[PDB]
Amino acid sequence: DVEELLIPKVWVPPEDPLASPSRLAKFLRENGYKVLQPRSLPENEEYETDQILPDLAWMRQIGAVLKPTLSLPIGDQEYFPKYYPTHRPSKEKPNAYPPDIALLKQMIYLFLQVPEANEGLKDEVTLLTQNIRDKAYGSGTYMGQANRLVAMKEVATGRNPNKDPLKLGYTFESIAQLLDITLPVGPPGEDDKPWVPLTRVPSRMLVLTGVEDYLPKINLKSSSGLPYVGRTKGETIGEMIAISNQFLRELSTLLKQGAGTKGSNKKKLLSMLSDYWYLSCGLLFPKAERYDKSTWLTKTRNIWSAPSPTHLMISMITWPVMSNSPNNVLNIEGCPSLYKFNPFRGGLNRIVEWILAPEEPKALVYADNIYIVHSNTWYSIDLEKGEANCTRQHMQAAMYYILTRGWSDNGDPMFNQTWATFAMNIAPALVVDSSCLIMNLQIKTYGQGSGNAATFINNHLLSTLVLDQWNLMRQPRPDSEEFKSIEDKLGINFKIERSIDDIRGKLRQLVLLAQPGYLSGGVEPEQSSPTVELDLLGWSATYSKDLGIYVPVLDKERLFCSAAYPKGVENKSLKSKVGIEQAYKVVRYEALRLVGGWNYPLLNKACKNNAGAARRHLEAKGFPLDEFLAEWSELSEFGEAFEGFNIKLTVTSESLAELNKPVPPKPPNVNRPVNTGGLKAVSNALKTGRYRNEAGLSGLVLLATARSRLQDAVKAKAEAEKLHKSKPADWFERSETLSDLLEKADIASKVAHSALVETSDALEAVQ
Repeated sequence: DVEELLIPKVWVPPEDPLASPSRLAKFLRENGYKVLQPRSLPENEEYETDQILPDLAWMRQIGAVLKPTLSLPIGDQEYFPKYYPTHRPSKEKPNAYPPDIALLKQMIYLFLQVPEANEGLKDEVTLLTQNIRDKAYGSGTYMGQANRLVAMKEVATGRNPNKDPLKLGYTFESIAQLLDITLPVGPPGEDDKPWVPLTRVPSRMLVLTGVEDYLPKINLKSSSGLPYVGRTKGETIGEMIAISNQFLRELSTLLKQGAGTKGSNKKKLLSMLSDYWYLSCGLLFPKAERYDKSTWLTKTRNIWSAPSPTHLMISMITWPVMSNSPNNVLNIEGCPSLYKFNPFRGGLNRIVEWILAPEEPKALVYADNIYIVHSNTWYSIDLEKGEANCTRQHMQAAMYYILTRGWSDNGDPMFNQTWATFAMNIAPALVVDSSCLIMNLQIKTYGQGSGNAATFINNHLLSTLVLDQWNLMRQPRPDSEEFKSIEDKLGINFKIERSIDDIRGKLRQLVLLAQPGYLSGGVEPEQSSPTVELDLLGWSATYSKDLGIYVPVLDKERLFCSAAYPKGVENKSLKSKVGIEQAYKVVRYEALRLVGGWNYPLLNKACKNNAGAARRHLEAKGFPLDEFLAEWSELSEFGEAFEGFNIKLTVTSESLAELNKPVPPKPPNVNRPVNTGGLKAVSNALKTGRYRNEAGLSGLVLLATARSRLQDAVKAKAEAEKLHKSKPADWFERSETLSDLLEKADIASKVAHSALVETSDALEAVQ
């Protein structure tokens, strides 16, 4: 037979068959994937900072890491850009991210010390093992990325091709009134201060008084992207700002001229977009996760690393609005959103209480996830490669929404026409159905790019549509022929990831069968306390006897899958305060417990022991552990859930109860009056075809900008303005009304070649 081991041998990854661009080129062409005709980009050249950004010069001598001299894509000579991502591990280097053998051995050890039997304990060893066998953590393979690319093309154009929602009866506004429920939005900013709108360039987002930061913050470690392949966002802060200025300043210039001379500016404008083509192209970053070994060459998740200039600008539209809008099911009646939901602090109990309430059918939404309860069954729905289902217009509808009820006070627009054109006609062309750079090949991107600029909102909209159509055919059961045919109408794919039958029952019985543990007695668990595996944003439910409520345990399969292959540290930082690693381990094992390990006897104890081991080790070695664990959230792969809490990594009986103590939800912030009705109402009321333009002036302003020529943007606001005046209430009528005034002023774009289609072609000039 086959040689079988307790501690499985080192895995030697397969040889990656698409190692070089010559083979990768063949693969895509062979699979009917579009390869673009390679655009070229000016070489980057040294420029004094006290010139291009004169307002942010003193901010060096007193993030803000500035650079005495910037580097801008303005060179005399040109190049074709390359991006060659490292795939850890490989044949040549198989030890990059090893499995947690020490955790396994320890669990096995701790199991053997148990006097007799118990399969429930052994089941932990079995599971943790089966993972180390079946899975491998790493970057995957080009074969894997490329195969995932074709996978997405086959979603977006193959079985059930994507659909323009505007051609399906939906409209900027009808979608916007849907999003009104599923994603409530306030005025931009956070907790100080307010009132700065989209009437100034990125440079001006750092105002002096008596220095305030209004620049949408982003992590200074990720890949910068075009035009600076091989550099980080922190090494290119000033360059990211400078390029954005140049781009926006040049746009206002060409918009503030318009026609004048036979609209010969059209050629100057399609020139400017072709100049800035690199904004439309993002690096194909192979996402490092725990992959199945068998599908090591067939499935690798792709990240679309958007050009930091595109990012800065797209996020300027969304980030200040989305950030200070924490409105969800937890604080608005009828709201189905889970945005900014956090299960600790009382969070999970409330959704579990929401499920238990007799009302049904009901839905819950977060980006590409739809949770539905129907006929007493929990349903976990995802969209097939959410992000590939997105059309260019799906986003411009979302971009509409954010502006109309995020950057508008009571109907009045608070944004330039420059920004209005960028958001409605430019941004979505840069980001959806655009392009990516894998190796030296410039290949098409199908739909939206996974984890690029403003990805959450567009997916959220996509689900909002699925839900809408769900409401229209009288809320069918997710696994019925009817709920499936929703994808045939909308051109959005979705599978049922998981379904729990008799959901209310099983949740109730969690209270009866709760075994003693950290949150049910204040004792180290001898036996695994039962849970309902909701996978609610990756969380499962268990009842704490000590707290008298449901508390979150990280999904069983996610937990062990993580425990098996711990992530890496990327940059070694060579810090070395004797412990770098040892200390990290502490974080590894304590965080594992904290999320959910605390509820799995062996895994808990095993993690505790190994944590204590490293802790005892570093105490003697001298290392200042306490100071290292200050900002631990930033270090662990689970930190995001523990952010804003400033909580010590201890995992005692207290800390789990203090982490889980019910604290009244944060008060809602809604721009317009708060809707207490629900999505069922809005869906039906909207099918009659009669709905009031709740966006006021701004709505019409954007309706014109989209429906007319790119250059005639200032004329489009002027027209719509005159329109708003003439009244003598409904949107379908007002729509045609304004439209006529676009044909009357002869600035309306000719059918099937909208400004969006014009700016998209202009982004791939080649010649």
